[PDB]
Amino acid sequence: DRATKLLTYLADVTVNGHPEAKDRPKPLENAARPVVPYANGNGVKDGTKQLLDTLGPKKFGEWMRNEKRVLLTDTTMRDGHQSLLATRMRTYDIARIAGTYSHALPNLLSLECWGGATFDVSMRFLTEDPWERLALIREGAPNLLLQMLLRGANGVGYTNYPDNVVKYFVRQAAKGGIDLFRVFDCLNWVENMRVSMDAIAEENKLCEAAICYTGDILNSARPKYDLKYYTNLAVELEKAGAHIIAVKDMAGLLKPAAAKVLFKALREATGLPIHFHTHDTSGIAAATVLAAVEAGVDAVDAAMDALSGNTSQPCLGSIVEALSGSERDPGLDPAWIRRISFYWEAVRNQYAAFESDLKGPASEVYLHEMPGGQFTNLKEQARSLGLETRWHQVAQAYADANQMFGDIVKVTPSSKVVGDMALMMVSQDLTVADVVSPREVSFPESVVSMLKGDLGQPPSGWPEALQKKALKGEKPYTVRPGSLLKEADLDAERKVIEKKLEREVSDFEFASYLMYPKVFTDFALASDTYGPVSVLPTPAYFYGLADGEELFADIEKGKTLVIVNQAVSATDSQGMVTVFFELNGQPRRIKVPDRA
Amino acid sequence: DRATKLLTYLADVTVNGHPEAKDRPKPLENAARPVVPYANGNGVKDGTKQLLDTLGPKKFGEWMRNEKRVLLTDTTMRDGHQSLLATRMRTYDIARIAGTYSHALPNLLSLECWGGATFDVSMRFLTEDPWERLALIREGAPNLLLQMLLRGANGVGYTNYPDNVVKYFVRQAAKGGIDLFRVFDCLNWVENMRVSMDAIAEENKLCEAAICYTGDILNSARPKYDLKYYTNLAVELEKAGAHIIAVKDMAGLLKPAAAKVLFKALREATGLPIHFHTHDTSGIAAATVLAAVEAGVDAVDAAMDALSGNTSQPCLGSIVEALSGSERDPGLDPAWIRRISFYWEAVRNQYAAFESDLKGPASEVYLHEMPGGQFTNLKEQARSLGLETRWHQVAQAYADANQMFGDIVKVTPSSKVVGDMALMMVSQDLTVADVVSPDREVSFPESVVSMLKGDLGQPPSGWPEALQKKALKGEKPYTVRPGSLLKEADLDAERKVIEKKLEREVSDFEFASYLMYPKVFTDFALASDTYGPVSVLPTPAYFYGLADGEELFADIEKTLVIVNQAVSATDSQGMVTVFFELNGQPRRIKVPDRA
Amino acid sequence: DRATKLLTYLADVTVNGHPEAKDRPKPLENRPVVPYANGNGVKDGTKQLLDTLGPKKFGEWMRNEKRVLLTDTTMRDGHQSLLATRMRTYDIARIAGTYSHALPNLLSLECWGGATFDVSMRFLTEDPWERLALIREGAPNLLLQMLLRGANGVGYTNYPDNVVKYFVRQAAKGGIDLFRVFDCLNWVENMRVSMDAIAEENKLCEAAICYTGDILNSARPKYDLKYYTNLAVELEKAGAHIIAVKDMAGLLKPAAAKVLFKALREATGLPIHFHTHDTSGIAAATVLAAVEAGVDAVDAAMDALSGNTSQPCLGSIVEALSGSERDPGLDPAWIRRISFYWEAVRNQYAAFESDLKGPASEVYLHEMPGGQFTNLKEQARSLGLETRWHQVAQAYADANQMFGDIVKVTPSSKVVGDMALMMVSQDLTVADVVSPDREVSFPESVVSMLKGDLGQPPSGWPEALQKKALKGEKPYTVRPGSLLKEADLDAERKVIEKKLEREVSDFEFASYLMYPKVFTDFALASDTYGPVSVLPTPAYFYGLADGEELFADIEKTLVIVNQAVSATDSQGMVTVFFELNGQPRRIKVPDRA
Ligand SMILES: O=C(O)CCCC[C@@H]1SC[C@@H]2NC(=O)N[C@@H]21
Ligand SMILES: O=C(O)CCCC[C@@H]1SC[C@@H]2NC(=O)N[C@@H]21
Ligand SMILES: O=C(O)CCCC[C@@H]1SC[C@@H]2NC(=O)N[C@@H]21
Ligand SMILES: [Cl-]
Ligand SMILES: [Cl-]
Ligand SMILES: [Mg+2]
Ligand SMILES: [Mg+2]
Ligand SMILES: [Mg+2]
Ligand SMILES: [Zn+2]
Ligand SMILES: [Zn+2]
Ligand SMILES: [Zn+2]
Repeated sequence: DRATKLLTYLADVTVNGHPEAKDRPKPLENAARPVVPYANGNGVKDGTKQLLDTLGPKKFGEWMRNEKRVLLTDTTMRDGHQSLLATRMRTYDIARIAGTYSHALPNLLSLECWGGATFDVSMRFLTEDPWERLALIREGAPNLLLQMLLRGANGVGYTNYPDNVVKYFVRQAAKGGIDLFRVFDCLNWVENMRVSMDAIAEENKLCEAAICYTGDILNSARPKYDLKYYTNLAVELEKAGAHIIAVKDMAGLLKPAAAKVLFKALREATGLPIHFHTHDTSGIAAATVLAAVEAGVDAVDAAMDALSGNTSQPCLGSIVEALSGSERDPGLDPAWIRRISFYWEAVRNQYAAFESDLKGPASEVYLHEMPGGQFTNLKEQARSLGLETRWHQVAQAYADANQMFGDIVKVTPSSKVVGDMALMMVSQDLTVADVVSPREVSFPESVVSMLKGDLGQPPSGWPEALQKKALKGEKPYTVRPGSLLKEADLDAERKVIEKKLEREVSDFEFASYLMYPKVFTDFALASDTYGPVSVLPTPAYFYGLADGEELFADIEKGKTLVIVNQAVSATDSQGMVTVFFELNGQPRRIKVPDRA
Repeated sequence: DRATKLLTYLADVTVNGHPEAKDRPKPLENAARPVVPYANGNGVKDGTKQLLDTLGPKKFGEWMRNEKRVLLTDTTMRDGHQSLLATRMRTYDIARIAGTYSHALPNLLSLECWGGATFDVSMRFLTEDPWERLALIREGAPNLLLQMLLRGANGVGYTNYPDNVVKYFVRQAAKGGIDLFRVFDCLNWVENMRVSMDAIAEENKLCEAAICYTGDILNSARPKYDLKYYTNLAVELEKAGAHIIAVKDMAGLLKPAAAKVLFKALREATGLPIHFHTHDTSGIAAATVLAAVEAGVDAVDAAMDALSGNTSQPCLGSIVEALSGSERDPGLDPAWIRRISFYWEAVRNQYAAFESDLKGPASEVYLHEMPGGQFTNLKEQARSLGLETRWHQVAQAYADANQMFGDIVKVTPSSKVVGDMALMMVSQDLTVADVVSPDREVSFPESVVSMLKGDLGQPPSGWPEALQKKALKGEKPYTVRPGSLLKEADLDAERKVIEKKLEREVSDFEFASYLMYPKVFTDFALASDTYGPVSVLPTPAYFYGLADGEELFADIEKTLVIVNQAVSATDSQGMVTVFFELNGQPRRIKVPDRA
Repeated sequence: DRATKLLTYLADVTVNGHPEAKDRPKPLENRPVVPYANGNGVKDGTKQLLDTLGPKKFGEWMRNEKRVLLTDTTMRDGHQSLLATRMRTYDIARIAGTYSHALPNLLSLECWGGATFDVSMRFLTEDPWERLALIREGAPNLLLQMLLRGANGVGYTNYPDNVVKYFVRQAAKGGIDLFRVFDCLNWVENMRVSMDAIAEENKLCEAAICYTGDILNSARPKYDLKYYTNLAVELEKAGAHIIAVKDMAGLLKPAAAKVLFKALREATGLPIHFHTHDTSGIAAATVLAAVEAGVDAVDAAMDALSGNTSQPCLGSIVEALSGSERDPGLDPAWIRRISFYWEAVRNQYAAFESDLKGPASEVYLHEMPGGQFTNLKEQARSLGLETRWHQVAQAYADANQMFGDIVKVTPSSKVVGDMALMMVSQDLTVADVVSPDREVSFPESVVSMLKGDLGQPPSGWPEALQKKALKGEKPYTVRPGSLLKEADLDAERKVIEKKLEREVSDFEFASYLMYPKVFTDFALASDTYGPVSVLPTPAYFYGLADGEELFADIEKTLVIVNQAVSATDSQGMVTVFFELNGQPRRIKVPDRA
């Protein structure tokens, strides 16, 4: 029956294709499968996981602060593929390499491997459970901190949730294996971060409170986001209970000379350790990261070579190589960094369907300030709307919409709002002047909503005139969104999803439902038809089995299925197709609909 | 295991197609299957079969003579598809209709249903046993005579065989269920017909000795085939022991005025009954048949409407309709004729692959004199050699070669010789003068060298010497009967050869097949072995296999229900697997991908 | 410009195909050649003899003639029967000279009338009067024969007396010498207008009696020997010069022919001309018996267009009579050479072949005329009855009994057709059709015939069926043209001349009077596309393949090469690059796909 269910999936995708893959480019037909590097069998060294369990988060941050070497966070398992492959990387590929990281790079601070768009995308587009993914990683790397990206009042969603839901989720993330929570608000509104921060502290995990970088601190013609804006935020986040301060440079806008000034200042204004996250859209983010190490930053993020560059993080292997032998040498073995990068390279070839056409660095990033994780998304969206050839006008409109909104921090969810506004302005051919003019504009939902106050408040408030015109008579609020949401009745809502599914659910599954009621529901129902598809290797997940193909699938840690596609019938008079399989040497037939 | 093998055949044809059909036109998709007409429930009336068993052949011939009504032979089961569908018609379709003939047309003289090209073609191209065919027809029609065409000293083959082989084969044919042997020699040489004639009489069957018609008795500028030529032959064939005399007009050349003269004179030269066979290539053979009837002929041949016309026999239904109510009305129910024709029409639709492009009558026949059963085949051969656009020149060369040979009777196997010469004349551009020229090297076809040597026998005036001398290249020709020169077959040694090759005993029928066609019978026995009793399959399944998801009913003994459920891709061993359900049970059959 | 028109046609069909040919079988991807004739001037024949004798003495000559006289029907019934009448003027004209030179003893070429008039214009875009003129020019020594449907002209309804008159007059002027005129119910009163108009032009009037049933079957007494003999006396009294037996369905059997033709030649002094079809596969038997019985003239088709629903084989009929007292005196070698031509021509019309495979004694049951049997099976396939075809044949026989047992030839055959189709289609039996309670909606063909628009059969129409078909309306048993008002030639002519903004010819006006809509459509098309009739048949039906070269004669020669063809452009127009006599031409046409 689980076997039967998987055969059903395999038949369905063999006959009909995967909706995400069928119409897109395909991997090279030769294609060597990824090979997990050889393990010497020696046990694993204690790392930052044991230190945090031993010290607790406050003393661990002081240990971080005092540490001479720069500490590294690998983002390959989350931001890397979120930025380069629409977050489509599968558990199967991610979990198989965690043991290798654990034996070979036991000095890493953390693996960023959870949250951001992975929570949603795993279920919606890959029919897999992000909790299982984390558990598998936890088991393979017991010595390293597992790090998530948590969106403050949005959790791992897009809307603000009620406080008790946010707390309920943090608590389950901590139980499920997350050690280090990097938490951010899309407007750097400290007030809107406290519920998250307190929940993290209550779980006794590391609360790395982020400040999003935007603008340019060394440009005096844009004083809004000057040095003291950042240093004051760091002082506030310390007062509000952070263990670590992050600079989250989501669009890769921080320049090297600015990093040098910024990280010296941050280290003097707060006693907390500092952690630097950037994107390489400009082609020079490695310079910014190295300037930051030289200026004393305690940790920095990077991605494995094979998933670095452009809108991802800059190259881990090369950054390490640049530091090798220096005072802040991170003590990471380049040869293992390369072997793991080769694994990721072969992994990534399986995901050709989701590659963008981005060719290289673009200084244009300094104009538009689109975050690395949005840039490609928004370009596809523009192609959807018939705007491929105006893409540069859309980028200009994004920059113009930014100023029109007051000049804001742009990062999920607020980036999305600036994107929609920009696309509107190009389609309907509007200047800033028209959008504000006393000229009807049917503003997008996302924009009305922000101006009402659903994403929070920026420093100097939303612009009066534009807010007036978009809201159309409706009154805005300036209080914290979550302060107005009804407390959910958890007992009750648990009973709802459990009635829907005709079965009890786990606390994790309930946390999923709370974050994504419909998506979790659809995923639960798909899991029920198709069984544990996460266990299939990637080619088979996306493309089924070629004629006569033999596949080995590990359905439980113990049990291997040997599955052969022996034949496929024509479509019968009822629109069904029968796939003839051999399953462990036994004949099986599965009918699936002809979805053509 | 018979079942396994039939599945194997079904798989092989489904995956690879049938050689004879895969690249030829196909039946229309809708295709009503042929339906055996509903039987009213009246018994089978005693007919000519019981009369023959009672009277013996000599007295049965006298009964034929004395009968007022013209007697009819239906040729649909042999000459009709031989002439129109390259003799590709299958036992499955032939045998299913015999019980109806038996119930509905009890007054028929005979069913022509065996011999000619059917013996070879059934094994070679249809994978089926001509003996089994004959047995199934015998069983379904116990009241009618079963008639074969036998080639004199050429048997059911194309070369004159040893005497003892001809005798053995005639013995097996009688025992297999043949009652009425139409026997002919391709040169009308009565001396080369004796052996066969004697062997038929010895089996106590009907010897219908034929005289092939050629030329024109009423054209005094072609006196060699004049009226006394035929009447003298009839007298000789009667003295040689015929029970019935046939006029075998293989190319449909006899014209109506001539029929009126010929049959009257025949019935005056001999007391034996006379049986007239012709072809409709001219578009007027029905006039000739009717003139023959009015002149007193005792029996005539025709074909069911749906397989009549052009190179076949003229239309049985319309001939009966014309005689209806006349003094010699044959007493055949035209409504039943039409019902049986409607069955043959649906049967014929399944053989769309073997239809020719011939559109209708041709007076050209009087020029070339190609036997009806050769025409389409020679034209396909011309096309093969690139001569399609020069077909009319091949026809003219065929007439020219005939005269060059001294003007001869042209029917298997002499017609083939003349065909070979004609094709060579057109390909190499040779007139008759070039062919016999002393300065022009000609490499005569083997069939021509052989006929001039004496292997097919002697025409009345011998062979033209200059032509003969040039073609033989110093080899000496002979004028004795060819059989007189052949080694008697050592039958016991030869039985052992075939039984050792097949690792088993063969029946006497089988051995007769072997004697006539050693390689073809051997290949057939080996195909039977791999594929089982494929003759039990309906014709569409036999030629095209089963379509995807198709359900088929097949009667081996027990009725198999076969469903093509799926066909694998070709594997690394070059094999394809067909997934059948056989009576609700899974069967997977591997056959090679022969592309 | 006349050429420019031609090029646009060629381009159009090259790009788009022909509506009549696009989804039908195609010819072997693999040339009709006109035979080299000796070079002789033509020998005088029947045309010169008619001019010398006039029609009455000409008929006497035929009677007295010992040799059987032969009419070749290849140019009309032959393709009408086997190829939906689709044969083109290019192929018909090109061989006229060869007949003239090689078979100068023939009585006539049946080459006009029947369905050719309608079909030439409606489906082939060519003028039947041009076709006639070209045949007349090519064969000035032979009689040209048309089939005329009496009060139906070349149409489907009885016309006004004066239309008929005008038409006969134009046919005579256009070059017809011999009018075979028939009435579809053998009603002599209805043939008078026709026959008198034929005599007034001083041409040959061969009044046909259509044959049906069976004279030697006494359980079918309605159509006995006396019926035929009496009708022959009546048609002589009416002024016929020749009497024809038109056996349109091929029903006459040889024993019948022996009795019939002896009796006919005793009943009348007039010569007798026998026309039959070969659907049975024995018609040549009947023809040959007609000849032994003294018949004066017989029709046959060239071999390659003979047999089945066409006429019986000419070559073989001739060959059968060769050396006899009545030997027709025709050279078998030239008969074959001409047949080889028609065979190479015929292959060009593969699109229009039926799937009829040979003889059918079923014809004795249903009596569908040859020229119908194909079309009606097509019409029945059309109505999802492919597999009830044998049921349709019973309905036709049943319906004909229901109609009183009548003569079925155009347009009554077409009537019986529609009734048969409805009966199988609406699953109805003769008992149902004419029942009191059961509601039927009879075809407009049937309603009209029971009204009397096609004339009156012997005993008249069965009272019961007529009254229910009628639905209240009253029948008339008066001859239809004694009701139709005379047409205003002067005024009806202004209508076509002002619809066309041209003067038209008397020939055109005649076409218009016979087929108003069909003539007008043809005029437009002619204007659009030019003299398409001068195109060889493969180019007419399929256009020109890439790189192909083509010769055609606009006045009494163009070299046209298809150089290239562009894709379809923004306006849906395609461009075909041509070389006309060495010079470049681009011709645009719409992509109608
Ligand atoms: O990919 C998803 O959204 C979850 C699974 C739902 C659709 C499956 S994927 C294989 C098969 N092919 C289709 O097009 N639909 C089903
Ligand atoms: O061709 C024959 O009639 C008899 C010999 C057997 C050959 C068989 S027919 C089906 C299958 N397809 C092939 O081409 N070969 C085999
Ligand atoms: O008008 C005619 O000649 C009779 C048939 C109509 C077809 C012509 S052929 C060129 C063009 N292609 C079409 O489909 N319509 C016209
Ligand atoms: Cl959701
Ligand atoms: Cl052999
Ligand atoms: Mg430090
Ligand atoms: Mg007798
Ligand atoms: Mg005469
Ligand atoms: Zn990021
Ligand atoms: Zn024969
Ligand atoms: Zn006719």
